[PDB]
Amino acid sequence: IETVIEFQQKNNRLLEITREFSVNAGVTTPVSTYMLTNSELLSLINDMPITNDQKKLMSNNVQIVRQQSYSIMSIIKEEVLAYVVQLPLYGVIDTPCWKLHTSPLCTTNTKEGSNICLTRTDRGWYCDNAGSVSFFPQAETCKVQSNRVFCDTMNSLTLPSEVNLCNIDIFNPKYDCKIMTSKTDVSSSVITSLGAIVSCYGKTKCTASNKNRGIIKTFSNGCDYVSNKGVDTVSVGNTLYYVNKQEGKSLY
Amino acid sequence: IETVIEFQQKNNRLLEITREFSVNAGVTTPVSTYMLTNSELLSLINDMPITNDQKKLMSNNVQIVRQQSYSIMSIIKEEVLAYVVQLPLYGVIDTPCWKLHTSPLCTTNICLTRTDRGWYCDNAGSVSFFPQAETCKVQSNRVFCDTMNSLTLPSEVNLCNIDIFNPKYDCKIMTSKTDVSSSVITSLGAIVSCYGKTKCTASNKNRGIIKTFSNGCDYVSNKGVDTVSVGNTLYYVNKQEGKSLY
Amino acid sequence: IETVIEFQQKNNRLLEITREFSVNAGVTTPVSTYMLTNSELLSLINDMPITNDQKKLMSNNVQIVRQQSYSIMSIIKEEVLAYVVQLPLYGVIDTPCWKLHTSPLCTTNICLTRTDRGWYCDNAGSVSFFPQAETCKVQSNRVFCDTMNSLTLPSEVNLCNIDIFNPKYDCKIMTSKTDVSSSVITSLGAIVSCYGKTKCTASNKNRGIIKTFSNGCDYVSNKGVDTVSVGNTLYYVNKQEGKSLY
Amino acid sequence: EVQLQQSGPELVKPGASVKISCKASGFTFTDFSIHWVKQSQGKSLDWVGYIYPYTGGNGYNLKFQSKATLTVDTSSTTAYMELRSLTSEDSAVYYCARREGNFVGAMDYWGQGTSVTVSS
Amino acid sequence: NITEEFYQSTCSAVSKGYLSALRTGWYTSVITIELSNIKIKQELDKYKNAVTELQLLM
Amino acid sequence: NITEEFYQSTCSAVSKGYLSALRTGWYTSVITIELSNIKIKQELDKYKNAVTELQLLM
Amino acid sequence: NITEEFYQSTCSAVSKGYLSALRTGWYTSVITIELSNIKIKQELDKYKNAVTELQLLM
Amino acid sequence: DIVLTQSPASLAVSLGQRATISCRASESVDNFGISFINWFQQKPGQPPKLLIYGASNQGSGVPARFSGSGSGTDFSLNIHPMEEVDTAVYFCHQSKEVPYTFGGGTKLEIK
Repeated sequence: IETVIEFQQKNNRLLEITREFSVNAGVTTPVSTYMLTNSELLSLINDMPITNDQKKLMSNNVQIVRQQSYSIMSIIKEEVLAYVVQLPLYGVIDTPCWKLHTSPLCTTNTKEGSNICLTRTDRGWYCDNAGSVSFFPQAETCKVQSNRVFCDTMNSLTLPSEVNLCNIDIFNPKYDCKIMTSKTDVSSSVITSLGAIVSCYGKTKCTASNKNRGIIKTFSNGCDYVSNKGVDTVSVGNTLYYVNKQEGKSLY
Repeated sequence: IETVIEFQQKNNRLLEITREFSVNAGVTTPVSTYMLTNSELLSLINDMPITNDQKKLMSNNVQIVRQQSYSIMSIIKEEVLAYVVQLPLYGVIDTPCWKLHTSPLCTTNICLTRTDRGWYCDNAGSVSFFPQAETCKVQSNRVFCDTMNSLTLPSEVNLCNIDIFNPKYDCKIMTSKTDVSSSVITSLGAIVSCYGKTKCTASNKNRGIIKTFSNGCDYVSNKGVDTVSVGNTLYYVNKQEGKSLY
Repeated sequence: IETVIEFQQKNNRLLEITREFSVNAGVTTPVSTYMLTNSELLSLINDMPITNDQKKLMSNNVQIVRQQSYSIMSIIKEEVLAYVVQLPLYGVIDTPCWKLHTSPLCTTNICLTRTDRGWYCDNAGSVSFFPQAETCKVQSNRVFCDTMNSLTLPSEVNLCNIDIFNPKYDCKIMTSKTDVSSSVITSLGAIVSCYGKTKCTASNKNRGIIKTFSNGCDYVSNKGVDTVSVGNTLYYVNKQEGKSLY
Repeated sequence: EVQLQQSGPELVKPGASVKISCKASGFTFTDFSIHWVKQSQGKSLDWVGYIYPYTGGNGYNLKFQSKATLTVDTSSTTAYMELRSLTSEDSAVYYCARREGNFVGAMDYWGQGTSVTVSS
Repeated sequence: NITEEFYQSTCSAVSKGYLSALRTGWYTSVITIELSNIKIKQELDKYKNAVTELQLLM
Repeated sequence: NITEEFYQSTCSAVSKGYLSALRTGWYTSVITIELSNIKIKQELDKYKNAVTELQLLM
Repeated sequence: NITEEFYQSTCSAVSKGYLSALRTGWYTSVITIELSNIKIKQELDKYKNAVTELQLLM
Repeated sequence: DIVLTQSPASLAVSLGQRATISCRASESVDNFGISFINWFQQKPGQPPKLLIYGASNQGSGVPARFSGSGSGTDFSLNIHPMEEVDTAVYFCHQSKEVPYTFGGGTKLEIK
């Protein structure tokens, strides 16, 4: 009775990894604090063939590093359990990244009634790698910690450095930006990291709304940015997009 | 020894969330019942700025509401574990949606395949299109998507079902130059495209082969057919009922 | 005191299925060994309507069969718990597959990256193409995909390997107007594209720099080359080995 | 409103690299593209090149690549045109254009026109 | 409720009869789960080690 | 077994030598696992709370 | 740190001000934890059943 | 290089009538359905000023007498009614892809 709970208490690290390998069926991501402690992860960070600021960087981000590393079971016996922990190795570090959010943009004019209302399909993460931009279209391969962006180049596309002209022009003659088109006006809001883009065209009525001051703005026929420190909700037609994270009551 | 079991039992609510925060490394989806119980979640829908009918709907679909809500640990200490539970906040509700499935369509010689299969939902007078598979969850007749990656297309997408090239919308297409035959398992049946010298038979488990497709694109219900054999590969229109275990 | 431990010990199976259903909110994947043991899975392989080759195949790759099979809860009660386990049923088996890896090919000014990288498998005389990296799981020489969201391309996709502008089947490409350098870590080697003024060196772990790339696209085998420096980036062609721990 | 000043007419000996300055006042300089257009003495509006001042990105018509070097000063909101190896065929007028793109309203308002007279 | 219409013109199948709920924002709740600590030492040391390993991720 | 051809005419490497298994349908099976019960009450109430949360979950 | 610009010419917001760490390769590590063995029978049978079920996965 | 042919060269239009100018592109300048043709007006000693953008729309502060029409490889600029102040050279500028090309331009002096 005491020895079974002693077996539980000495082997906390061993029963949890067998459970975590059963549930994920051999291949486990993200790696846990049972699969690898912080001291062992730090001593392994000091071991990798990388420069010193890379080691400091993975020491400051020991949560995102765990969220990018797999751990594949290799050999299990009655008294030994073995698994390869595939810790990430970053090739380049400390080069500027940026996340591109887009929104529908109708070329509204009442002179003729000819609107085409583009949208850019190349939203996602971009980083500088080797003098050329490495672009990540998936929203799951890149993880952010408050100034830092961590991606992977497994299936990442590699675009030239002249894709920044995609931010101010679609038909710029230096890169062909990914664009889908329409033929009638559409209206939706795209919440961003530090704000929200609101496109309001046609007969749609979109009103911004501060948390305390009520309606403070009425969007015209046009695409307008609005910060997450100036408004709190945006109503487009009947959809109430929430620009900020709505605070709620706590629990105990 | 009894105090240890009391610590395990009384602090189960804390030990389980510690476990799924160690395993998931600080960010956990979906929110478990150990993370946010039913009484606390149902008291947390009586507080949101949503409509009363939206409070009514999110009470009857708590499985998908928990499958879209995150839980990010913020302040961990020896006596207090704080985690922000990011519940979904639905903007629109009770509007028509439809799923789209596509199969190759060959003609006497180029084959076409509309490579925009996914979910469509009426959002604000336009259509929110969701091309991923994890963004949209489905309960009995309810479709719970999210608009973080949603594309916005007009209400003229319905013209991409009676004409491949309608002059009011540009349907996403995939061209091919040789004949291609396959089958696509839909929600309530299967689309079977049988072209070239390929032999395709639709068969019901209780009656053997019941029909043989010619060179064309045909539809199969899932209430009178269980398997469809195209060439040598055997698609299952309905889910095969197997054994029962204990 | 004893009955609590016997409740945990005689009933580990139901307890872990309850915990794994609570964490995943009613639908869990992959299917664990608590949800379906090896003996029960092996007795379940012999019952599905498949050929004798498929039953021999699926008994050697139970790790991948578990990684594609779901387990959706059906009814939960205080006495029994039932859950539908959705096992994979493979329509076609023992047909060729190949993974496509691609890198920017620059001629000098233009660069053409074939964006259609992913998995390909011969289905019924035409090749099913799987662009997503989560659908297909790879064992020792075996590929296990699913044709749920899979693009049924013709068999003439092999001619895209040797020609961008192949007239039998067009190849979808991404076009750049500026020299771009990169390196793609493939399965049994790595592609290295070194164009412009970028300085790319292929280096062996126990030799230092062993190759200097000119203006071009080259391939390094992982038997001799361990790292590749493109500008300042170090693409590890192999996987670097670290210190063992206890 | 949006206005584009340009440098005065220059009288330069052949073979000298000259600089044309175009000062932009009244809009956001990192949202448009200052195109350069050369009109000769009584002929059409021959295109020269483009500069997007968001990145300083330059491109040319492929008969002015060995002739013009188009630069920005985004802090002074000014475009510059460096003309190298000037001949009698470059005695012309040059215009800077604000050139809203992206389903365009292209070339809204223009500079006043720099007259470069190249002769001995 | 659910219907499914087949189109032979484009070889497609549209599954109709669905009603929407589109997520647009997040509603947060800082849930503080206290500890009912007890006055056996290996259990408390295990929990403290788990707490420390959770703390070092941030 | 596995080989990898390399074509520098398109800068693409093809890993050939694989054999297929393409999932087309689903084979469902109902597993009804029972409970061994004990006639101490904290564990039973814990399990019944888990059962109640699982029932209200659906 | 993070500055988010907005360009109304294409209706896109760009969140600049980040610093990269682009994964390029792997770093394997063979971690071998040994069983703290014990000479009660049901717990050992449970652990050996788990070990056997994980061995049959390969 | 999308060369554009603009016709006519010198246009004589009576005071108060309709004047049309054709611009035929050699390639399709349409991009996702809408054309990229801009019609400019340049008085002597003055910079060219935008009149028509997108081959249909009207510029900021342009009277309705100027109108764009056409699609594909054929476009038309229509001026009606005609005044004494609208004497200039007009240009049809293509905007699809590099290099951008200007038409030869029509000089309309009043008949």
